[PDB]
Amino acid sequence: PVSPLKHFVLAKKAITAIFDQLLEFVTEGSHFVEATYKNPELDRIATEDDLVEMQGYKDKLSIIGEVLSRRHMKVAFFGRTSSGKSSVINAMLWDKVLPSGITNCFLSVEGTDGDKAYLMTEGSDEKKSVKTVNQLAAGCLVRVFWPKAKCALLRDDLVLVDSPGTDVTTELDSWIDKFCLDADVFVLVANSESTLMNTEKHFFHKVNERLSKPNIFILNNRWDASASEPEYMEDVRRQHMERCLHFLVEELKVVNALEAQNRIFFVSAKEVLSARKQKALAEGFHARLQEFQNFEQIFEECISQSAVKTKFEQHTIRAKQILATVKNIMDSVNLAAEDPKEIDQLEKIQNNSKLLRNKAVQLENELENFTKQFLPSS
Ligand SMILES: Nc1nc2c(ncn2[C@@H]2O[C@H](COP(=O)(O)OP(=O)(O)O)[C@@H](O)[C@H]2O)c(=O)[nH]1
Repeated sequence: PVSPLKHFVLAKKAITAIFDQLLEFVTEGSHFVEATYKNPELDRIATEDDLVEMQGYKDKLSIIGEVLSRRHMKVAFFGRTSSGKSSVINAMLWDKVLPSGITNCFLSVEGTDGDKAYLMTEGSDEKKSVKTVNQLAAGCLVRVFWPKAKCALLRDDLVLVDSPGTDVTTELDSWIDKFCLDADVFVLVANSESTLMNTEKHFFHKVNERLSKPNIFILNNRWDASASEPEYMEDVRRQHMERCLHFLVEELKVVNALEAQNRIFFVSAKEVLSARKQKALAEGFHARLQEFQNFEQIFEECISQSAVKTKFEQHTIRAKQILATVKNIMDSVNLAAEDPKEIDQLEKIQNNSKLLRNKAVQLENELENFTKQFLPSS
């Protein structure tokens, strides 16, 4: 019943809440070391470098919470010109959000809390209309926005990118790569009335090196075309599987023979879009639909968990470090303060420093709790 994308959205709210308290806490502590340092009748209870540190952490942490809020999961599709890239995309969003046929630039599909479908382009924030400007409009990206109220995936922080045929483009496999580098999952949409090409395999060889251990799915689309032929279907499947397994397991070495059974699917996007646009059959239609729904399930488990790790961990780590250093600073103020009536200013200094350090520990415990739920194995 429960979309595994929920995992990413929950992680996102935790780390955003934690960083909200971190900025609050470090602002509080920054005023304290400032007060202590600037107090004329104190010798060197808090130093100027104590203060430059805190202010630095202060300036950092605001913009950190400013980024994770915009953090989303990204899936990018590749394949030859009529393999069914946009159809797979439209099948996952239960609607014809993108049109088949052609263009030659990337198309992302985002969510809007807003209610009308629309389209933006590069360096212009004017909201052009969804599908009339579709035909018309060193890479090139146009961004489609569809109402989050019409698709769970877009509600749940997923962005889906369409790429131009890998057939028809070289200038290399490079601006493609710096459109992709954000991406948590790469889907190869292959035409199953055909055979896995080397122009498609080479692009993924590029991604394989430039990025460490990418998640890749192979969708053998158009599996209609091979329908009704139950034993012919079994033997064609075997050959596609043998070529796909080889690529993932022995060529890209990106996965082992077993988990690769969870990366290769035989699917008919057209059929799925139909039965889904339908909520107002050839042989094996339901079987096909179930395999597509298995892929979606497995894909969501994979992208949710992966994107939590590669988009939130290093901020978690960095926050632990910030908290560590600020404990050191509280520790040293408390210590310098232990070495008339000045005495009761220092003891009050000492009490507030301990207050602060125990706040640091409290926040440290939450970070550690976050890492337990969301970052195995802590
Ligand atoms: N028969 C059949 N046609 C399909 C299937 N998937 C896509 N198509 C058709 O193939 C053509 C090109 O598909 P499209 O989704 O635009 O592929 P793309 O251009 O690579 O994004 C369109 O006419 C689609 O309706 C399928 O599973 N079966």
